[PDB]
Amino acid sequence: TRNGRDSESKRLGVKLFGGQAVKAGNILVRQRGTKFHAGYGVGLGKDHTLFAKVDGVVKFETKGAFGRKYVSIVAA
Amino acid sequence: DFILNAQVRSDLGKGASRRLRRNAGLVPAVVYGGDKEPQSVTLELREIAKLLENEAAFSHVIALNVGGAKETVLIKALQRHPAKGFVMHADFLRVVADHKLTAHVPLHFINEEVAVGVKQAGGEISHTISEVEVSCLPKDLPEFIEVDMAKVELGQIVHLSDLKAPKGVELVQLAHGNDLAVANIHASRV
Amino acid sequence: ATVKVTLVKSLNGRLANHKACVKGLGLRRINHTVEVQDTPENRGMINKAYYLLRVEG
Amino acid sequence: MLQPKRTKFRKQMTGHNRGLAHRGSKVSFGEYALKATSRGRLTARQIESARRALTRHVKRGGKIWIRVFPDKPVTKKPLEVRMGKGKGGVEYWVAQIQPGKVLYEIEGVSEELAREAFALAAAKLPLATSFVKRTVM
RNA sequence: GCUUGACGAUCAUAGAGCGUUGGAACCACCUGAUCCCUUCCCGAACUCAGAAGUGAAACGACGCAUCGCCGAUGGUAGUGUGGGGUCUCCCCAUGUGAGAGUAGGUCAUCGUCAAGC
RNA sequence: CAACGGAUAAAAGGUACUCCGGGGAUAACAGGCUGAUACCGCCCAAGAGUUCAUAUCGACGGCGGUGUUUGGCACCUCGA
RNA sequence: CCUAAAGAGUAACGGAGGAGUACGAAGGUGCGCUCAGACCGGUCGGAAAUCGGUCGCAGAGUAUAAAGGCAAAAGCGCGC
RNA sequence: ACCAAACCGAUGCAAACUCCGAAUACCCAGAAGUGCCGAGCAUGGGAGACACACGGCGGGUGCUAACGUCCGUCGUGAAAAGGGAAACAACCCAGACCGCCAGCUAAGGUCCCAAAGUUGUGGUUAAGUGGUAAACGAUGUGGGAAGGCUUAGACAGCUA
Ligand SMILES: [Mg+2]
Ligand SMILES: [Mg+2]
Ligand SMILES: [Mg+2]
Ligand SMILES: [Mg+2]
Ligand SMILES: [Mg+2]
Ligand SMILES: [Mg+2]
Ligand SMILES: [Mg+2]
Ligand SMILES: [Mg+2]
Ligand SMILES: [Mg+2]
Ligand SMILES: [Mg+2]
Ligand SMILES: [Mg+2]
Ligand SMILES: [Mg+2]
Ligand SMILES: [Mg+2]
Ligand SMILES: [Mg+2]
Ligand SMILES: [Mg+2]
Ligand SMILES: [Mg+2]
Ligand SMILES: [Mg+2]
Ligand SMILES: [Mg+2]
Ligand SMILES: [Mg+2]
Ligand SMILES: [Mg+2]
Ligand SMILES: [Mg+2]
Ligand SMILES: [Mg+2]
Ligand SMILES: [Mg+2]
Ligand SMILES: [Mg+2]
Ligand SMILES: [Mg+2]
Ligand SMILES: [Mg+2]
Ligand SMILES: [Mg+2]
Ligand SMILES: [Mg+2]
Ligand SMILES: [Mg+2]
Ligand SMILES: [Mg+2]
Ligand SMILES: [Mg+2]
Ligand SMILES: [Mg+2]
Ligand SMILES: [Mg+2]
Ligand SMILES: [Mg+2]
Ligand SMILES: [Mg+2]
Ligand SMILES: [Mg+2]
Ligand SMILES: [Mg+2]
Ligand SMILES: [Mg+2]
Ligand SMILES: [Mg+2]
Ligand SMILES: [Mg+2]
Ligand SMILES: [Mg+2]
Ligand SMILES: [Mg+2]
Ligand SMILES: [Mg+2]
Ligand SMILES: [Mg+2]
Ligand SMILES: [Mg+2]
Ligand SMILES: [Mg+2]
Ligand SMILES: [Mg+2]
Ligand SMILES: [Mg+2]
Ligand SMILES: [Mg+2]
Ligand SMILES: [Mg+2]
Ligand SMILES: [Mg+2]
Ligand SMILES: [Mg+2]
Ligand SMILES: [Mg+2]
Ligand SMILES: [Mg+2]
Ligand SMILES: [Mg+2]
Ligand SMILES: [Mg+2]
Ligand SMILES: [Mg+2]
Ligand SMILES: [Mg+2]
Ligand SMILES: [Mg+2]
Ligand SMILES: [Mg+2]
Ligand SMILES: [Mg+2]
Ligand SMILES: [Mg+2]
Repeated sequence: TRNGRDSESKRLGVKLFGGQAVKAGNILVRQRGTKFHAGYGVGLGKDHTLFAKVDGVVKFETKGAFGRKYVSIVAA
Repeated sequence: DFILNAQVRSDLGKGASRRLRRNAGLVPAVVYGGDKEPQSVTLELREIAKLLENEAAFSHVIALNVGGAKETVLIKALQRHPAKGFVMHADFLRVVADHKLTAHVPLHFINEEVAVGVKQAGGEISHTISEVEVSCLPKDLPEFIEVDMAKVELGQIVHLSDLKAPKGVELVQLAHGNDLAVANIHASRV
Repeated sequence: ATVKVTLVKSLNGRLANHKACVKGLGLRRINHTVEVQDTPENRGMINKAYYLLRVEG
Repeated sequence: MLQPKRTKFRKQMTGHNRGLAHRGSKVSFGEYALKATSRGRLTARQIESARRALTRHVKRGGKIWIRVFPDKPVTKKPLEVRMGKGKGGVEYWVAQIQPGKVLYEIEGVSEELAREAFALAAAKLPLATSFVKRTVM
């Protein structure tokens, strides 16, 4: 056998789901690439991490051309 | 001839359909088309399977008697058991006098024995397809389309454009610029 | 308005989700009957544990 | 015998064989067919054995199709070898068969000649089969 | 309300293809390279100064389902809970329920402002 | 410091001359489970048998039985 | 990356591949631009050099494995 | 008269393919009731344990072999007696505070051993099948939907 290798998992995915209350600086998605794009009130890190710049709730909408998925923050 | 009796079906779902086939010997079915809301019906298994033995069971219009109501109908699709081969479901298309219906029609190969490619060249006859998809008004829907192979030599290909359809009958596939082969004469295997 | 509910089968070895449905109605042991108001919240626990109960109505 | 010219990977997991054959349950090319009515798997030596036993009986014209292809490699651990120490090496290739799958087709012969020839083929296969005819729907 | 521009809403039922049509204005092509600005060369593109010509091209409007795209009803597959069998796989009761295909739709629908009636 | 949470700045072997504490937490013998393999039956029948498939055999393939060989596992026994 | 059972995590002497670097510009910014491929025509090349036209929509590219991304291109060029 | 990329149509397959796509399970919020009178959380005192086993479901490995092995998720044993499966940790029913020469039920049962139907109605089996078994083979027997011939003489027999 010459196969017994693997790397440690990274715990990616959605951290806050649609409708949850958020605070500024909260991490929403951990990503490789942009499966989701930063909507209104959302910033993007250098590893494509989506974080909240303002307070409100998560929205998650598929809009625009290119059929992209956006995560935005709206006022409750 | 082509007459069926069916009853209205009001219990729907996976469980209700399985009890029809298991405990009553019935078949679920649907009638749609024309200009009406679709209707769910049920009919005898041994009655539909008897009519299906007729050659022109899919290229013919049928008088469907649901309850006491009689309407004219053509058989559109047919679901069968993959292993045992009996009919599990069937759907019915309503027939209107002035409206084009699109149906499958079987072919008939005549005078294969007198084929030029057979007696002289000693070649076999192979039917690439055995039915064709047509589109026409109900008043001129044929029970079959007849293709002859008298003037066919060895190595010759018969296409959809070669065969001729009755008046008012259109071949669907030929309209889309695709004349797929129907039959050919080729050399013997050994 | 209300509905009779009676526990007829044992609670041993049931799914933890189903144990909390019987406990949420107020049922303690076999052959014990309670009064619960017929509301959609109470009906949902009755349906989830239908096989453990006898609903007289 | 029959096996892919090349494959992306050398080995495969065993998997499971469930369901019915809704795809591949029609007589698509010929006039008569041999159809499987039980589930199992053919080892590409039973396919070749049943083909030679089938074409020999006709010996005069007729076209014959094979609708099954063995594309699943299976391994085997050699004798006197313990458990573990890696997966075994590939020995033969197999095809998964679900009930209702058409195995062979033929045209250009009488119904009785096809019915006799498919009987000889079915005696080399480790599963129940049946004889069917082509229908419009 | 009728026509043309700019910015949006929404991302194919809104796209593609074929055909007819628009110059009073608007726009586009158009004339020249003196002056700002430009080509790893070229006023081709960017830029400036324009008013001889045209709607050819481009753009817009209008028709057509051939393609593309949407797409039922019903059935089938799978599946949570409880129980059975001949237990590699299935069936029953209850809840849920596709993908594909079929009948059939589609040549979009709106908002703000400025110019011509 | 890759033996990659890195014993020390600094380190290889033999024991059939051996010894102690423990283990059926773990091998060798026999038992048990299994039956790939082994052995014994049966199904199909191209073919051999001058002709003739089945007097006698029987290719390519398929289905079982017995625990009966080579194995797999490590459940019992290392205060025998 | 799969196993991994549509949140995270999840073992085997399970199935497959890489790393122990590189770059003072391969970083920042402003401006500007779209590939691969096919066909036709064109001197030595002729299947493939540079060129002109049409189609093409990312089948190219990304310093380096694979996966996830890339039109405000994250791809390509120039000045500071 | 050989081969033939590519293209068109028909037709299958994929853990490391996806134009699609559930049920469940996971987060979040608002509500009625129940909670053994608490369930949650935080901070301290004391631990034990870090050899697990089988059964079901989803998988890898093995031969979809093992009372094999390695994971996920439930139940039981471990640390759970009582009744049933002849006997039988892990299967089914059910969780033992004590006493009673009282009653009703669960799984499983009702000819005798041995408590309770030689109970009632309609059928099937002739094999002690029940109370072990595959490909394959057979005028066993019951039921059902249909066919080829035939009083212009069908099939078996007899008289030339
Ligand atoms: Mg490995
Ligand atoms: Mg891991
Ligand atoms: Mg991982
Ligand atoms: Mg930044
Ligand atoms: Mg169901
Ligand atoms: Mg239980
Ligand atoms: Mg496996
Ligand atoms: Mg499939
Ligand atoms: Mg539906
Ligand atoms: Mg659908
Ligand atoms: Mg679709
Ligand atoms: Mg260490
Ligand atoms: Mg270490
Ligand atoms: Mg250390
Ligand atoms: Mg020493
Ligand atoms: Mg000692
Ligand atoms: Mg000792
Ligand atoms: Mg041991
Ligand atoms: Mg150990
Ligand atoms: Mg001994
Ligand atoms: Mg031993
Ligand atoms: Mg055996
Ligand atoms: Mg011979
Ligand atoms: Mg045995
Ligand atoms: Mg022995
Ligand atoms: Mg062990
Ligand atoms: Mg012993
Ligand atoms: Mg010992
Ligand atoms: Mg002793
Ligand atoms: Mg996951
Ligand atoms: Mg999961
Ligand atoms: Mg673990
Ligand atoms: Mg390595
Ligand atoms: Mg870069
Ligand atoms: Mg990539
Ligand atoms: Mg752009
Ligand atoms: Mg997949
Ligand atoms: Mg209390
Ligand atoms: Mg330890
Ligand atoms: Mg610890
Ligand atoms: Mg441990
Ligand atoms: Mg262990
Ligand atoms: Mg464990
Ligand atoms: Mg265990
Ligand atoms: Mg399992
Ligand atoms: Mg396993
Ligand atoms: Mg096991
Ligand atoms: Mg074990
Ligand atoms: Mg388990
Ligand atoms: Mg557990
Ligand atoms: Mg317990
Ligand atoms: Mg213990
Ligand atoms: Mg007990
Ligand atoms: Mg007991
Ligand atoms: Mg007992
Ligand atoms: Mg027993
Ligand atoms: Mg009872
Ligand atoms: Mg008695
Ligand atoms: Mg009696
Ligand atoms: Mg009786
Ligand atoms: Mg007996
Ligand atoms: Mg017996």
